[PDB]
Amino acid sequence: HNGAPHHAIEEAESLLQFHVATYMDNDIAGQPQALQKSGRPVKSIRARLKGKEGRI
Amino acid sequence: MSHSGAAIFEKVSGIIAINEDVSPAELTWRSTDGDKVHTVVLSTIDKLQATPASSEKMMLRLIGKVKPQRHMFSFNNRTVM
Amino acid sequence: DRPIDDIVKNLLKFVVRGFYGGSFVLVLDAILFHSVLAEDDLKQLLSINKTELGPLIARLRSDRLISIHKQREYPPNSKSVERVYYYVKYPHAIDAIKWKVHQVVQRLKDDLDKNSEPNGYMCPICLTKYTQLEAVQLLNFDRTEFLCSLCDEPLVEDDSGKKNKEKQDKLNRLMDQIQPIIDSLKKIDDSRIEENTFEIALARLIPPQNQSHAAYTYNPKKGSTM
Amino acid sequence: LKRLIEYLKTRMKVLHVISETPKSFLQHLKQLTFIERKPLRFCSERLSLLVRTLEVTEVEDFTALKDIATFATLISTYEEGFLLIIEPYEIENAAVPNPIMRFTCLDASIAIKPVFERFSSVIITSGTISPLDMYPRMLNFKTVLQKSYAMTLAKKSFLPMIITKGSDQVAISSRFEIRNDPSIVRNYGSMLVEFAKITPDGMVVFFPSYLYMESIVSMWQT
Amino acid sequence: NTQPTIRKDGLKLVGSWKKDPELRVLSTEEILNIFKHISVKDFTSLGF
Amino acid sequence: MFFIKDLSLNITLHPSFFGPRMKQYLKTKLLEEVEGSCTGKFGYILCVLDYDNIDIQRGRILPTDGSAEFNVKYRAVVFKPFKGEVVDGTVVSCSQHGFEVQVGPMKVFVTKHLMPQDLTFNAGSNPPSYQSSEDVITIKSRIRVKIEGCISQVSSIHAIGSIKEDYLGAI
Amino acid sequence: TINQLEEDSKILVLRTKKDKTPRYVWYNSGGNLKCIDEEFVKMWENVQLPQFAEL
Amino acid sequence: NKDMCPICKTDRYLSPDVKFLVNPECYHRICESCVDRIFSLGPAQCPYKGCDKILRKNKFKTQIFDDVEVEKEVDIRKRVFNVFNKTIDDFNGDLVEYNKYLEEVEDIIYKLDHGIDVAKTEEKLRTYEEL
Ligand SMILES: [Zn+2]
Ligand SMILES: [Zn+2]
Ligand SMILES: [Zn+2]
Repeated sequence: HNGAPHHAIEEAESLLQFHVATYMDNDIAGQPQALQKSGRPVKSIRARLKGKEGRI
Repeated sequence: MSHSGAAIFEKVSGIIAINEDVSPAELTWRSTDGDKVHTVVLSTIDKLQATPASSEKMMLRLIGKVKPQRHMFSFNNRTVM
Repeated sequence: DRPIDDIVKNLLKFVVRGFYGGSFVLVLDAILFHSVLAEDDLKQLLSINKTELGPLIARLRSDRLISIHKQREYPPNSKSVERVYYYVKYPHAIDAIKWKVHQVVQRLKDDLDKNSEPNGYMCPICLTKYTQLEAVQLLNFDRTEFLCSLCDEPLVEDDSGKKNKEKQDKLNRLMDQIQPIIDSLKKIDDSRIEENTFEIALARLIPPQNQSHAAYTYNPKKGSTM
Repeated sequence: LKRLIEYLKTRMKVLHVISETPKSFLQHLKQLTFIERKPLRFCSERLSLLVRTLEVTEVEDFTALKDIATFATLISTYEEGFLLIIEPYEIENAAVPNPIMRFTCLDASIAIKPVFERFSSVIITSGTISPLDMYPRMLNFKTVLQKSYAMTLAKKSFLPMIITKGSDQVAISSRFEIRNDPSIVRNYGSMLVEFAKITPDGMVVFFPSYLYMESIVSMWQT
Repeated sequence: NTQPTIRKDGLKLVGSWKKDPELRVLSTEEILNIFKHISVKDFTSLGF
Repeated sequence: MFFIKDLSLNITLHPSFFGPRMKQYLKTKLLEEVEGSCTGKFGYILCVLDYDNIDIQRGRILPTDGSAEFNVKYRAVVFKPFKGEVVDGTVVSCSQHGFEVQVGPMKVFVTKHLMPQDLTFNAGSNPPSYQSSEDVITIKSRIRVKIEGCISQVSSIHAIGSIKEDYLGAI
Repeated sequence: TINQLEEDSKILVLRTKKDKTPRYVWYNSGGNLKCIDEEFVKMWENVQLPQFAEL
Repeated sequence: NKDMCPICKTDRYLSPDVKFLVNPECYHRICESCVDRIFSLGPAQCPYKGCDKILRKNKFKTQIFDDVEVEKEVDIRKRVFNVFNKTIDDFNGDLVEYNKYLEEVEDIIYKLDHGIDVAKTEEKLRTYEEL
């Protein structure tokens, strides 16, 4: 709305895509993970679903 | 339309206009910023040199008659040129 | 030159003077005067800031008023910065203006439609809407007041519906002011509009300054099938 | 008269050619507005009487009004042998639609019947009326004698000739859709130049249409 | 039009056109518009 | 309005009524929760036809309760309102919001926004009612209402009526 | 002078956001700058237009 | 005006789907949209300035002749000739009596047109149609 260069728009949409992806799946190959304040990785949806102690 | 066009002369932008109704006809180049105005009298023109469509840089050369004078003109559009 | 070109220039000038601020008028008149312009040309002619032209170019691109061309050329110093050329696509601009004015008047007609119904009932403690259809089942046995399901509060009457004449007057005041647009599109639709591009706009350019960093000559490339 | 004119204006707005009888026009007129045949058959006389009794000095803005009275008297009095053609286009090449309404004579005998009944003997004579028996059928009258004389000559005074192909044996024609063909233009041009080179005093040249004439003269001049 | 070669870079998709190469980032709204332009039988054949 | 329809009901018969005459118990339980019951699917089910033979299927024992789920198929007269249908009625109650008119099993509300402006409410008179310059609307008075719209829940149907259309009102 | 010419719809002025100071002046070749009310300007900026092919 | 509906102000270029609808009573130019707007709730007064006669939504129709006064003439003709259905056979071939009857009915149609003596002519029409 307030105007930005295309570098800023691309960076903002990449940040939004990264936030959505790490909300859906933190464990992405070749991609940094989302980290908490305590230093542990963010327990995402896929981590809460896959593995032994998932929902299933 | 055909008689007037934006041009670059001596790496200086301007407008070429044809003062045809006056006798003799003149080619008046007018500076966009108002720095210098130059009129070419067409009674002492010897040769014209043009560039084809295959050339990337398109450029016009005017050679006068008596050391001959050389005027060296850049147009930014093919149809206008 | 072409009277239709003067007409569509009047279209663009009037719509930017009406529905846009003064700086938008400045940049649009700059593009209308000098047919092809780059970012340094705007910064030289208008003394405008990049952060100031940011929202302007963004709004004029979102409204499809200014077309952007991403051509880079080869200067003698070879510092080929990715200059963007701002020009106008006349059929795209008039189609965008026509679509915007048609959507504005259709949305106003829909607002008039949604104002045509009776008032309804509001609950101000919970700030909840209630239409006449859904307030039927919330009455008491005392048959006195509309009681809410949550707040159990005496409902109040909405002020909507009585503003039907106000919205009609808004339509009247929009329609006579947009009358030059309709009268001009009557002449436009009865005429033929040529599809211009960057190459077409290069035929009618006006020099913005003496020394332009961006070269206006088109450089063709092999392998581009955009 | 005003509601008759407005009915005609309503009948003008159409997108397809309507061909209809006067009886159907009168029936549709009566169904759409209460106008009978009998006042229409006296409309022109009433308009003439009204214009006379008013003593209006200038009648130019009434002039086209006379046409309506003429229409009001034509299509009302006759019911057989005439037609009404309503065309959304007067000319096909116009961008804007210009509708026209043509009340049309189809029976050529209805105008000439009072001549043959009022007069006892007529002598129809034309220089080039052929065939002779077409006219007693096309015009409802009988002839006591028909004959076309053969002119007697010591030498052949006139030389009728028919040209079917040009100089290069290419077939020539004057059909309207082939007026743009270069080859028949070549043949007509070479023919006319050669005859004009040989003709002593003066030519008369007859073309089938004026638009065809305009096209062929423009192509000859180019 | 010639179909460019599309490859993944992290969380985005980029495309390189055939040189007769121009590589550019494919925007997500372009892919959304392309998917909206896909007819019913096209993704029915694809199994969607 | 009134229709004759074919309906099916899933009745959860308790094991306590598993006697030799359980068909009579099932029929009584069917007519307990059908007569006068309101359903948004089929309108107000009022009465049940064809009492001599009612198609009762084989009842399903529930996997955790032991009760028998019977699928009883019956034929019944229903009153399902539709918007755009004009019905007569009698006013049962009135208020400054409007009046409730009873048509069949349904209390259709005509609101104060849906009568012509001549009708005005008064509470000083007994009963508090509506009066105009030509007619009055009181309790237990004949009137004709047009159903502008109806809302159907799982177990309740409420309709909104109007008298603004001409040739309506008291007969 | 620039202030009274601005309200006459004769020239266009570039003014700072901090204070109404005239800096650059262009010719107002178009119509009046206040032909459309502000609520209708908000109505125009709220609405959005579709892409190229849908029109 | 000729092109635009003066009530909703909509033009033909903007809204090509508007249609010519007119009140038979007071004869004001309006579109179908405004008819669906104001008279759908109920009867109301005419939205033009200076006109407040009551009019109904179902009475609305389209003007064939496209001129207001000619529509007035033809609708009074329809309103009168429904009961004024005498022909030459009803007068048993008397041409002069039928001509005077035509003159009288044209005179009363003209009087209902201009409204100069509308009261007694309307009363005469009611007493004639009662028979
Ligand atoms: Zn509340
Ligand atoms: Zn309207
Ligand atoms: Zn009126």
